[PDB]
Amino acid sequence: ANTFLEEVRKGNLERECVEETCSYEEAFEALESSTATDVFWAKYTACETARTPRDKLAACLEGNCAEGLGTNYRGHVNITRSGIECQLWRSRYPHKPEINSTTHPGADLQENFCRNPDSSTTGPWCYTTDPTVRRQECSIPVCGQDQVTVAMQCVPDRGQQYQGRLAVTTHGLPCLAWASAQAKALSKHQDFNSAVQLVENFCRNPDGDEEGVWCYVAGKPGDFGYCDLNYCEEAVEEETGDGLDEDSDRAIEGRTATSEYQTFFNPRTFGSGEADCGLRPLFEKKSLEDKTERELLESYIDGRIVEGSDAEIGMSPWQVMLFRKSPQELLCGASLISDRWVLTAAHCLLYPPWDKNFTENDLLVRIGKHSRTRYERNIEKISMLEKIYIHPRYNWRENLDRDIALMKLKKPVAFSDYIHPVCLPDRETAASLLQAGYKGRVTGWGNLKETWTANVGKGQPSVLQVVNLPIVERPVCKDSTRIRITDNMFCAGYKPDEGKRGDACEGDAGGPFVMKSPFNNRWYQMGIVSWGEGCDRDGKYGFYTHVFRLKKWIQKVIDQFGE
Amino acid sequence: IVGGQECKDGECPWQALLINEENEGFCGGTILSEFYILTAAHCLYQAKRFKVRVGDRNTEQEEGGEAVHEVEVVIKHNRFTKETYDFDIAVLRLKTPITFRMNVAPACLPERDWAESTLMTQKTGIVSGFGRTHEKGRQSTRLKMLEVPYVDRNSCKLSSSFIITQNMFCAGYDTKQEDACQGDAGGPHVTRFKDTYFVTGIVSWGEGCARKGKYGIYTKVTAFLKWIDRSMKTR
Ligand SMILES: *[C@@H]1O[C@H](CO)[C@@H](O)[C@H](O)[C@H]1NC(C)=O
Ligand SMILES: *[C@@H]1O[C@H](CO)[C@@H](O)[C@H](O)[C@H]1NC(C)=O
Repeated sequence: ANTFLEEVRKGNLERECVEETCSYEEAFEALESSTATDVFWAKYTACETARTPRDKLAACLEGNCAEGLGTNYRGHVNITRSGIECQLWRSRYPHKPEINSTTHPGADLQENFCRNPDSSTTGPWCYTTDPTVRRQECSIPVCGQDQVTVAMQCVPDRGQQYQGRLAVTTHGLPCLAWASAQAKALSKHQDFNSAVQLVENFCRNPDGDEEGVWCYVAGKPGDFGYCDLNYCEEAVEEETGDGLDEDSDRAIEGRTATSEYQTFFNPRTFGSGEADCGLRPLFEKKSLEDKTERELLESYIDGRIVEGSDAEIGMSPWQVMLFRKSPQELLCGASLISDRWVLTAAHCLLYPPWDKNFTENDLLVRIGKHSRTRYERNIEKISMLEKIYIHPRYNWRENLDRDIALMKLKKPVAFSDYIHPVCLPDRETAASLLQAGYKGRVTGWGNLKETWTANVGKGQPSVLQVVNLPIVERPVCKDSTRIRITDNMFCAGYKPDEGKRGDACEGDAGGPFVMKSPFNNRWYQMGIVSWGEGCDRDGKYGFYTHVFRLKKWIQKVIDQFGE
Repeated sequence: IVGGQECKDGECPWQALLINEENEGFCGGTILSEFYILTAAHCLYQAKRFKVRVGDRNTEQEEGGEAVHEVEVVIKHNRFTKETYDFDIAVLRLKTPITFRMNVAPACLPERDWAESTLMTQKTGIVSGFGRTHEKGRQSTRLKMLEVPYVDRNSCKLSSSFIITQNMFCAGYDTKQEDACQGDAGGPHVTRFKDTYFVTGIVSWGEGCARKGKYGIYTKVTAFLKWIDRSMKTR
């Protein structure tokens, strides 16, 4: 070049770029690459107005600066203007982002760093970890100087012994008084624990209702709303028997059980269909050990290779599969306790701010079916809707927790051969299972996956993929998928091999994971499927909700017919 | 077949796909002769009607050599009890003659003394079948094979909450997720010796598929070689 001593020493980028000015071709030769030189020149351009002094240029080289829009920002900053930690950009929690990973990768988003997908005027932003704010703009300092481009309680036993006086719910609906005439009548209707109080419109729980703290709200007399509050997290596997006392040695497969069921509702308040759950009219009323898929636990010679290869008709008599007046599809998966009531999820009904195209005339039900086409009178029954009630722990700004709801049908309560509820007794035999290690199964049909993720190059299967996710310790759920787990939030899974489609997530919401017990003959349910991170995405743990916290409000639902 | 890779065309000829009423393999099959198929006797509790589609290489579609064969009668062990975990073996005499061709060649019995002195004394063993590609992953669309090593008796005993009888032996990995799984119901697991694969056994039960600390509970073929022959000549 200009100096002959330059060519005497072999090419080292320092001597051309720091000592003097390096052009495109000289920096290309010294760097032995074109894309690297282009990226270096872009980071160089980041300090076009900030090249002086040199530490400012070094700050541009490391980055951490986004003035103006910030879509080209590729730095390392977590702090927002408010100061809240940003949600993991790779993850999609705690809400549904309309900027999905398959539409706008233009942000170059990274889990630990802020980016700007929409090129916001204020700068790169992020969704807040906490549900207080929908999204917080990432306040990023300017290169070279310490200035920013844009200016900077748990409830005991789910309300059994709670004394909070909060009134506003998460969505915004005000609560009705617990002392109202309808609420006073419901006080006699629902057996309350003697050592609990209920006053005004506070989220109470006098009956041991493990739904968390919920308040009677306006509209339907008895409609329930949840005050916006945080809740703790617990673990179960760490305890051995305790007062359980069932056996001395260990045995996991090969157990038979026969017994009765203890109810939690007044028989006058629930009528027929109360003390018969957890069984099947065909398979379990005769109390006979049934075919291949349930044989996995009961067969002594078989614990890992059974593989019936099919899920014949009626294997899930207590699962619901919705239609809308839209082209035939399931909005939110659901399970059946009885023909009259369907336990749908609350996410689909009330996501948009306008709150429309989710109405009663749209939704239709069919239950206990291998495929969504075939139907007969004695298999299940269909009826119109009158009013749908939503969960006041959900909105477009909230964290989507406790996504469960119901639907008020017309024709009265009835059962069938392919219709039977599932029982939910206490933790005694659950501990027996935990210290005995028994296996279970989950059901569904596989359309909620289609609603939350899209399939390309392969049609959506109309048949449930009958593959099981066993019970795994809670931390495995916590680190496999990164959606926060509430107190009403269940977890399960297996030691996975990534890269393939979710094994039991092929299914719908509300898919009961039912699991055999040695003292009841009624296979136990532990989780109701909800919005899943690894479910709605590829090959990770599907989410459930704690059924132990979803088992007390059903009593008063049938009486509105008789009111 | 947790993990693993596809059987190359002809690599697993005795391996058969026991097609049930819906013609999807409810069990792993093993060609034995021109008229015989091998499966674990647990497969007898999972059947409405069933056939043997020998030569199948892909459950997605027919891709050559698929001949449908119908089981004449099952030779179930009379001492076969699920609780014993033992005699989980069902010889399937066929109505349709097995046509020895590409991907059709059985595995026959070696010397009982030599088999005991050599087969169960090997290092690793090869398992094949349209099995679950992972511990719970989807069933292998292609005919996928896998190799698993032998496990010491005491290791299997401590690794099992149940009995590890004089025959049953563990084979797999302590924590690595690779073994037979759902799809290898009676799925033929073999062992190479001078390119002649020898069926050293088939998983019966176990906690999960290649779980942590767990192994496939295989059946000692050398234990019942005399019974295997006597059931070859039975029915
Ligand atoms: C940002 O947060 C991540 C956690 O994902 C942490 O590892 C990283 O050090 C943080 N970086 C900055 C610049 O705050
Ligand atoms: C339902 O949503 C569609 C969008 O496809 C809209 O055009 C229609 O008006 C909606 N129905 C209403 C608002 O009643």
